[PDB]
Amino acid sequence: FDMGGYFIINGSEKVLIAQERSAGNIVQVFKKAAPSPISHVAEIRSALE
Amino acid sequence: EGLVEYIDAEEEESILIAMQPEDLEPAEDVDPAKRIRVSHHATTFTHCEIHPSMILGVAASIIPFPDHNQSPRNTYQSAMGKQAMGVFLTNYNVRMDTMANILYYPQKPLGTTRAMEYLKFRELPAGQNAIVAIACYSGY
Amino acid sequence: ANWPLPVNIRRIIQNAQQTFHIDHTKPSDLTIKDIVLGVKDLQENLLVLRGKNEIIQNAQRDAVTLFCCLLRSRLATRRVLQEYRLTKQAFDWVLSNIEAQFLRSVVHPGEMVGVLAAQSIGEPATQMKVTSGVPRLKEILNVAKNMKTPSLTVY
Amino acid sequence: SEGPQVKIREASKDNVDFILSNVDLAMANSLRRVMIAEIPTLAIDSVEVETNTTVLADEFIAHRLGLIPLQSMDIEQLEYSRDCFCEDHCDKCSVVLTLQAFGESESTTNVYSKDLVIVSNLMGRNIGHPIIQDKEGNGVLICKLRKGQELKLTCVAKKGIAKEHAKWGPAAAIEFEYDPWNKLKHTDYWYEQDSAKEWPQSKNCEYEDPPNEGDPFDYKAQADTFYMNVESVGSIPVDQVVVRGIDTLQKKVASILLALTQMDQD
Amino acid sequence: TLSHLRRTNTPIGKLAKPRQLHNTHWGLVCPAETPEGQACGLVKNL
Amino acid sequence: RGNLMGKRVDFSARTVISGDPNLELDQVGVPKSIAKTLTYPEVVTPYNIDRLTQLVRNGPNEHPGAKYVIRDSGDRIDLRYSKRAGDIQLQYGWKVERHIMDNDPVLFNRQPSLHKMSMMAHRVKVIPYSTFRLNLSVTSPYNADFDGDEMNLHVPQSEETRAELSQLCAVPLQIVSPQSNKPCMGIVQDTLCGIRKLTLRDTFIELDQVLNMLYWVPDWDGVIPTPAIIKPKPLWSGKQILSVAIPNGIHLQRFDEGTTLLSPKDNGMLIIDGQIIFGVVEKKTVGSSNGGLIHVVTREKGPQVCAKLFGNIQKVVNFWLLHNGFSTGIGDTIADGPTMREITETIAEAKKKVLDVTKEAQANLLTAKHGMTLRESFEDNVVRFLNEARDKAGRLAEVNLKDLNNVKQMVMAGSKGSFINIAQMSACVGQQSVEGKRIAFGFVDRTLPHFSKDDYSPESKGFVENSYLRGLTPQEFFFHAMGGREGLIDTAVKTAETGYIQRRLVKALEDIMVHYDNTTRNSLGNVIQFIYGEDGMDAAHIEKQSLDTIGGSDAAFEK
Amino acid sequence: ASRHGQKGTIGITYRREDMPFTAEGIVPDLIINPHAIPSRMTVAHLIECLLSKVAALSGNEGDASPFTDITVEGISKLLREHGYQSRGFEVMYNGHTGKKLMAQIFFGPTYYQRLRHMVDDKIHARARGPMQVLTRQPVEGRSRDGGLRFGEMERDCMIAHGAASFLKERLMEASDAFRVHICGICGLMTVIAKLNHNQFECKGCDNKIDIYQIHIPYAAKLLFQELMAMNITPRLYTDRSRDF
Amino acid sequence: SNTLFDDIFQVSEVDPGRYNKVCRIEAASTTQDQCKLTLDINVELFPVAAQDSLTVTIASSLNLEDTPATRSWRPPQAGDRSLADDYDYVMYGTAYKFEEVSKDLIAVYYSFGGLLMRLEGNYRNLNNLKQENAYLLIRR
Amino acid sequence: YDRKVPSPTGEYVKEPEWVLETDGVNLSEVMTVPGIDPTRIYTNSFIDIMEVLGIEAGRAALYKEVYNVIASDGSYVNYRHMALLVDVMTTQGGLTSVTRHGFNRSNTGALM
Amino acid sequence: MNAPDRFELFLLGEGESKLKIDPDTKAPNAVVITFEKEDHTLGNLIRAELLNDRKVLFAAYKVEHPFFARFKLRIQTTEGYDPKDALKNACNSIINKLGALKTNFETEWNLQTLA
Amino acid sequence: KEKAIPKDQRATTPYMTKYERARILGTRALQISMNAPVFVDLEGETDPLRIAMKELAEKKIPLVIRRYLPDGSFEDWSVEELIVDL
Amino acid sequence: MIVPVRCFSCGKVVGDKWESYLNLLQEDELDEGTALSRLGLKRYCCRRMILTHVDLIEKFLRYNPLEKR
Ligand SMILES: [Mg+2]
Ligand SMILES: [Zn+2]
Ligand SMILES: [Zn+2]
Ligand SMILES: [Zn+2]
Repeated sequence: FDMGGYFIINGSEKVLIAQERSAGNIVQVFKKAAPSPISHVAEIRSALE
Repeated sequence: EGLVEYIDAEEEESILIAMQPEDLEPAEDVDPAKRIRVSHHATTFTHCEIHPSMILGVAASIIPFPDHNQSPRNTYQSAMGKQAMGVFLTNYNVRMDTMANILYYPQKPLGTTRAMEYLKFRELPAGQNAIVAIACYSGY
Repeated sequence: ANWPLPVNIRRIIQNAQQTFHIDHTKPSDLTIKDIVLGVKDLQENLLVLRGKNEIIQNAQRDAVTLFCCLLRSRLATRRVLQEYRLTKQAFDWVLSNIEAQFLRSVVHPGEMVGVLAAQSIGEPATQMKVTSGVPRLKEILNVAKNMKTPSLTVY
Repeated sequence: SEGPQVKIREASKDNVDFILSNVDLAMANSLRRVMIAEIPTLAIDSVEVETNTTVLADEFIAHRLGLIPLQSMDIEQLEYSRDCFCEDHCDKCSVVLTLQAFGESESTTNVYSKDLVIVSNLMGRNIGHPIIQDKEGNGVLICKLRKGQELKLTCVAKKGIAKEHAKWGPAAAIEFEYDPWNKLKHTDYWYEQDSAKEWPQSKNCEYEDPPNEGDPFDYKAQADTFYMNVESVGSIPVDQVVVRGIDTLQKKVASILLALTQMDQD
Repeated sequence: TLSHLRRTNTPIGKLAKPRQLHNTHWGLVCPAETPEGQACGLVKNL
Repeated sequence: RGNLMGKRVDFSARTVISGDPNLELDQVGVPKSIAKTLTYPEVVTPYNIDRLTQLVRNGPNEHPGAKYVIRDSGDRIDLRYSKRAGDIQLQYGWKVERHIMDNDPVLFNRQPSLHKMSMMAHRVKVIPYSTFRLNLSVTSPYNADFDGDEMNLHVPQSEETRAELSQLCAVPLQIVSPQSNKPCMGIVQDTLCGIRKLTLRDTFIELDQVLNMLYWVPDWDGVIPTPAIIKPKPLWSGKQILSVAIPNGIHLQRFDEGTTLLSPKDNGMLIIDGQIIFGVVEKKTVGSSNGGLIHVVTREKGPQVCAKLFGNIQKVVNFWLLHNGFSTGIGDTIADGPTMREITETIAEAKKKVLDVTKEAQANLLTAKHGMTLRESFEDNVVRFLNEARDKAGRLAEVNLKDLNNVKQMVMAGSKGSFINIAQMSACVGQQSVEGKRIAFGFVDRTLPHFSKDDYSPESKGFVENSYLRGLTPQEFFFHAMGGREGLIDTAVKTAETGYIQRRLVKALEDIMVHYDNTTRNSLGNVIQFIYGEDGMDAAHIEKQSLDTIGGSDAAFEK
Repeated sequence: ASRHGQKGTIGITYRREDMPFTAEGIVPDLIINPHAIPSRMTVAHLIECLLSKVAALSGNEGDASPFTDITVEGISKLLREHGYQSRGFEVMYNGHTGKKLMAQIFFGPTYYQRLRHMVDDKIHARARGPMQVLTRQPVEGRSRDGGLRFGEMERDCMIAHGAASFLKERLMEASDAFRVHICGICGLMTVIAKLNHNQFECKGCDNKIDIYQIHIPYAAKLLFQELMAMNITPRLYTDRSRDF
Repeated sequence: SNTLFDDIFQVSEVDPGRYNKVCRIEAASTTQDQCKLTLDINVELFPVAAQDSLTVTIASSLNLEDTPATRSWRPPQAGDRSLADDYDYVMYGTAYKFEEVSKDLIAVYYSFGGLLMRLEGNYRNLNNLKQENAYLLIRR
Repeated sequence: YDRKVPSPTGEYVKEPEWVLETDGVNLSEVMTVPGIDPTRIYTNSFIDIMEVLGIEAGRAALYKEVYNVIASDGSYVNYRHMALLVDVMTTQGGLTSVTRHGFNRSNTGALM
Repeated sequence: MNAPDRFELFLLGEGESKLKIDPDTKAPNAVVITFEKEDHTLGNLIRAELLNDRKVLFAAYKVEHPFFARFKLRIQTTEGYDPKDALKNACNSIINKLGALKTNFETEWNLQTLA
Repeated sequence: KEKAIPKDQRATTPYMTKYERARILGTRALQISMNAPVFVDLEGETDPLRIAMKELAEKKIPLVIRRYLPDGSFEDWSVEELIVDL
Repeated sequence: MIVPVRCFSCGKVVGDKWESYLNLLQEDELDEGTALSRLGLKRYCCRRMILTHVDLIEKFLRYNPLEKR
């Protein structure tokens, strides 16, 4: 019944928890608050896999 | 064979999905006990859910009739299920864990869920079927 | 008209009527002079400050101005003779209780009211168009120059 | 003799059905309470383990062994270990059983309660024998073994009452009902449209006439004619459970009288 | 054990509300299984 | 903060709490093991020389017993390893550290302990088993339940604090809290539910049960009250027996909606000389409400008498409910067919009305409300219409519920539940809102990948047309889950925010105290208020009263 | 706890002859308060009990999947076909006296699970024990015979109660307590006291006759010494300089 | 002791309300046109219907010979004689209000363990009713 | 809004009145506009009240805001508790916050 | 562990008596009897039989705490009748009724054939 | 001694406060527990606290409460002369 | 792990009916309801004891003994 999917490090069963991150190589436009000289910004976190 | 299709959130934006094929797909007295279902009267469906119950996870799939419960209660149970004594594995005798709890007489629930068939809950149940009475007997 | 006040005069009257078994039919032996003087002298015994100078005496009078209004309204000549039908023995009993009850309700020196006030205001906060609830309490306890939803009420 | 009257409807080795009439509710309730919690019975109390290679823990086996029902027909001839003058246990207050099972066969071998062997001097009594109440002749499935697994242990059985531990309870569920027609108005029936239609009729309703359908409420009536069905786990005959249940209740009341007399003397 | 092996984490300067159950989560993460503490909403289950 | 303002202390214990209906208000059940470990140093005196000597003989392995003996020179003898020299002869001025016994005053606390009533002094009661035990009536000041909560216990080690704890922190003295000049303790849960049923006009008790119920009140004079009905069968009313627990000389009058002297609905309250004349006893009377029985009794007879009232009412009511019983099941959440048909049409009519406003809005003929946009005005109209539909449907379901409905009974007595609970459980869950607004379009122009783009119908934007009994559809289930997640997030964040606010307030006002000149001053002596509360009274002694002169017309004033 | 968010701790244990019983003699293995149902609105708890009752009677496995055609009325019809009340109510008898309960009890099987939290692993008490090496206060942890924190919030409540002596007792006698010698010229704890020889000296002040002893928490002594290392000199004086 | 009030009333109507054992009945005196009675009766033990004539009597004590928590109530013994023997329904309660309805009309309120009664009539017919305990005796 | 004002007979009778609710606060300028009742104008931000009417006016406004928040949820707290907190916040001639930049900047001993 | 031994429910301990009769000062000719190591089985039965006595005035019993197996019985009788004698009579009535019940059951059982 | 207000000009309340009663009872209870001469007849009492309560009721506690003022001045009030009404 | 000896609710001996229950299901092709009634388990407290039991001892027996004689 054991499903596996984990590692045994120094005799301890360790499971890698999936990490959530924002997708790269996507254009996103955001609005900024009043106390700033900038109204809109389009930011892309260019990434090559 | 082109009978099922993998779809992600990005592709979810440009498709129409029917919750069930029983009523939404066919072109279009009622039992008063049955819940009110919306047909949505759409004739351009592109996909169909395998089953709505699959939205839940491993912990929430053990809850019986989770749609008849208030949402906060369902969340709380998911946390407590992981804290219930049972049979985590059948080889606990040969394993040497820091702490382990094993129930003498685990029992499968009388009222179970189909999703529980694939979680091996019947083979490794965590709990017992107890005759419970809801009464104000002694105030304890 | 309903406001919190120290002594429950209504309960005292009820106790007097039942304790002495007021006939409710035979006329009482109270006199108009006794009732007026009785209530007037009772107001003097309601002591919160016991200084013997003008400043403290002025504060003492102000501290019981609202209570005396309740006292005079309840213990009126017609009300005592007509509504309550109190007897002379009952009337004296009622006055003594008000004096005793009032003196017991005075704040005990050494009370940590500041902690009491803070806890009394804090505990309700845990149970919580315009900002309200905890966010507004944060905006009030912290003196924020710019608040979320300023508003002006004009009559 | 003109007191509590009895009438037996169904009599069986495991179940006895009777009607208790001309008796008070307090007396009837005490009878079932005594029949459940105060009838002495023989059961395994202490287990000595010398070899346990099984997949089950020693405490797991010991708990199951205590629950095994043992014959207690001559239990009264046995003495409480607390009231006996012996170091640990003797033949006057205990019955010793031995269990020896080995996995000599390739297929799984089952250890039943019939494998328990008494190694004590019964002195002609009729107690200690495990109860066999099935067709195949086996008893309760105590444990299972595979090749190379051995189970050697010695059991000591002492008398006790279910109050100390439920394993000494000689009676299973006991049915207890009265006034099936609710003529005494001891229950307010929950209902949605019609209480009579929404509540099934008790089987005992056939033994009592229905309400006259319009007669005034009888405020002078008191509960009587109780219907009881006593079930036995097999340790003692079901009839003896009722007979011994009455005797135990009789003894308890007699003890109060004896204690009351004692204080008068002193 | 099964729930732990299918858990996901979201590291919380950001201008958004990641703790809430978004509509896009439908059929992708369990809407009920989440910690009741500071990790509420941040830790999701497939 | 971690070592000076607050520090770990000795002579303390922790364990789970449980409810004991058979324990006094000021009593706390203490496990035997905890009692043996905890000790109190008692100075040897001629009055206790015999008692203390016996404890030393018992030793530290038998409660009651002792663990140490301290001589006048400061030398401490451990009774373990000390029996080798036979018995020890005590002398005046010595100290014997002995196990805490019954009636000993101890401090009983639950964290976070946000207010003073969260730390109150109880009387020790050594009991079997591994858990603490306390009265049900004292749970509310502690904000504690028996789902697994653990609470702390502290044992004073000196006569100065022993007397201080019992004279200032005793539970009976905290009945009337000064926070809101009203009682903080009252009858609740099972006892509150039973008292409402017991005091009904239809509740009559026969002789056999009355005698047992009378004997259950410890302070019963031994006089059997005359039954309300003498013939043709002696019967006692529930009000009559409950009146035995109420001390004599207590007067209480309250008028509810439509209440009169001949209370037709048996509402209101009227107690004369401790005897209940009419009115069903419920939360408004025996609850922690202003002007109730508890508030009147404590102010009239004293805190000790009020404490006895809690036990007497609990004991008599608990015994009665034990032999009567109360339950609840699925059948209590089911409304008859005619009611469901009315509920269904109520929602259908509301949906049609929502459609009507939608069509005109799409036609552009709808004019936005002043100070609002077209869409916000349209949303307000839809939300109000749907909220009223749930309320109207809930009223229809509630009205249909019979007096024998268990859920309705609890709501009427105020023990648990409310109108909204019945409506959602039986009639309609209602609209689900996130951030105070309808379900937003997480996807592009829609809420879920099951509707069409630009859909504003009640079903699309998260209106749960079903009830919990009938179940929720998959779309409704997700939307309902979304609303719940908002509450869970709010609960977690609000707890942290409120805790910091509470700490800040206390630290700002921790040094303010009322001095012997009635002035309120801080540590520096600076005057905050020249008289506390501007009147100089204590909040615990304030009651709401009506000024008869301010109100009324001029003609009434003269008359 | 059950599978619906309902968790609780055992209040008391009763034997079979004390628990309430039905006409068939069945006694409950567990009893829960009705008051938990209304506010929490866990209808599934009642539906499961009704479904489980039918499943046990019929020897089947109930279908408790969320979105299906199963309804309470459908389950009720099956239950009534088995000779039981449709909504699951049963007539029970008081175990103490044997009399019928005026009310009928929702009676049926339900699935329950034992949680990891047991009182035997949480109960602990301390009268005296080991102290931390640094602060000389009760150690932390039940497994190490540690104490229980008397935090700042607890201090505030005692301040509100006015128990000044009790607050000192908790913070001094029930926790770290230390006696130090201070110089009357300088309020520093720099006095070398030869208690055996009854000699005191504050080198740097050239005095041996102006020494005082003060009872302060060991944490307070640690704080001032730490401030001393930071070049801040806290001077503890036993008499007022400025007028009150 | 002695009868404080005695009269014959005709039950105008009976209102069960929300109670299954207690009914409130409105009745008027047969001999006096200014006397009416409002009473709560445990119909489970003494059923009352419309158009019924009831003899209502109020007495200070049940013992026959005059003798003007008092005493511990005791179960009736064999051979006990009291006013209750001549009637069918007997109640014991306490008066708690006297109201002036008109110039000569006086209303007296009674409570028999929660069951309320109101007896209104001329000042010269209810003068004997005092603010104390009384027995209400009713005979069909 | 509905306000109870004494009737010519002498009783209290509720009559409707027209009130203007505004977004944004300009207390000094708005107060001078003709046609309004300057003796009844109220401002949500007690900061503007303090700098326009006075500390005592700010104290009354500060108490009103605190009372509304506590009473918004329906909970009731005795008057003296609210007054003491408000008085502390205005005992130095200005609105001192309950943060580290307010009461913690006073002269009350370093240890405190 | 703080679980009391199960035999403490019925076994009389050291320095403990089955009965403890004390006079009730609140009412005349009334006594309180404390039964040790007993429960509702005898309290209900004894109390019910006492209520059948015409000379008995008040009969009530209570178990103050389920933890301890002891209940208190309060008996008040008419003047000249000893409450202890009332307890004697009630216990004798129970024994006689139980004895008849045992004889009746045995005779009826002997007539049955299936068992 | 300018900080000792004369008995003729005392302005504090003549009633004992709850804190004063609590400390007086505790203060005398400790003395009783340390073998102090009890000035009240005992009809049978072993708890020092109960003995102190008996002494307070009959006004046999030889202590005076020094009530301090915010400026440092104090007033001495004997327990016997203080009214115990709370 | 193995069939309980007694019924929890009432104490009826059900540990001697596991093999009979399995035989009825397999050889006789009987449904669970009929098999339980055939075995004499009428109260649903007894029925759930045998109906809901999970036999984990068989799974454990697959592992070889730790110590062989
Ligand atoms: Mg909790
Ligand atoms: Zn022996
Ligand atoms: Zn120096
Ligand atoms: Zn069973």
